[PDB]
Amino acid sequence: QALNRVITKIRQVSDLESIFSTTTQEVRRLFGIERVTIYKFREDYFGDFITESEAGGWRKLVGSGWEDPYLNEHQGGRFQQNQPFVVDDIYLGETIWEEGKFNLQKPKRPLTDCHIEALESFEVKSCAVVAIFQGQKLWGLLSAFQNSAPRHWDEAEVQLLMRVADQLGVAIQQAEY
Ligand SMILES: C=CC1=C(C)/C(=C/C2=NC(=C\c3[nH]c(/C=C4\NC(=O)C(C)=C4CC)c(C)c3CCC(=O)O)/C(CCC(=O)O)=C2C)NC1=O
Repeated sequence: QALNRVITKIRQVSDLESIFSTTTQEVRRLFGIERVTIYKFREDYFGDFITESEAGGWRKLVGSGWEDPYLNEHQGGRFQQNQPFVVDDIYLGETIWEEGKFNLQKPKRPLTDCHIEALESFEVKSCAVVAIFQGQKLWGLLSAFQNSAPRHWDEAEVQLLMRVADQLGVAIQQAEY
């Protein structure tokens, strides 16, 4: 039902920029969180923030880039396999995702300190990040951020985010057509 609302809003506009803005706004409102971003990969899997919806008086990320050396060296990393990156608390680590769900038997995996520092540089304290695919080409990332506090991500939220990213990818594909 939440997904149907998002898809309805996405298809009630025509151009890709309106689709991006509506998408980030609707995801941010639905999750009641502080930032949702659409991030576009460059050819080297560095990338730039294209659209954002923020709430709570945070710095704007649109216009800025994040040049992640790991994503560059691994050409998009786990996102080439459409695995999400789910971190309730950037200081405690990621929730293990296996067979399309959380592995509740595994402890959280701490992040590398320079990754944590990059996230701090973007004012992030919690992140759920999923791939945007244009066809089978990895195009970018859809990120849900909490800035003021950790936030618990459940698997239904990550699945929703992935379905929204599917819709974004379809919109990008149709715009490129
Ligand atoms: C909105 C877009 C967005 C980006 C770009 C982003 C960055 C990311 N960097 C990652 C990994 C990632 N990143 C780094 C390290 C760094 N990263 C740096 O920027 C710097 C300076 C370092 C120090 C070398 C490392 C070592 C990893 C591997 C996993 C980890 O150690 O946490 C990951 C996990 C991907 C994976 O594990 O395969 C993401 C999602 N998160 C987002 O939401």
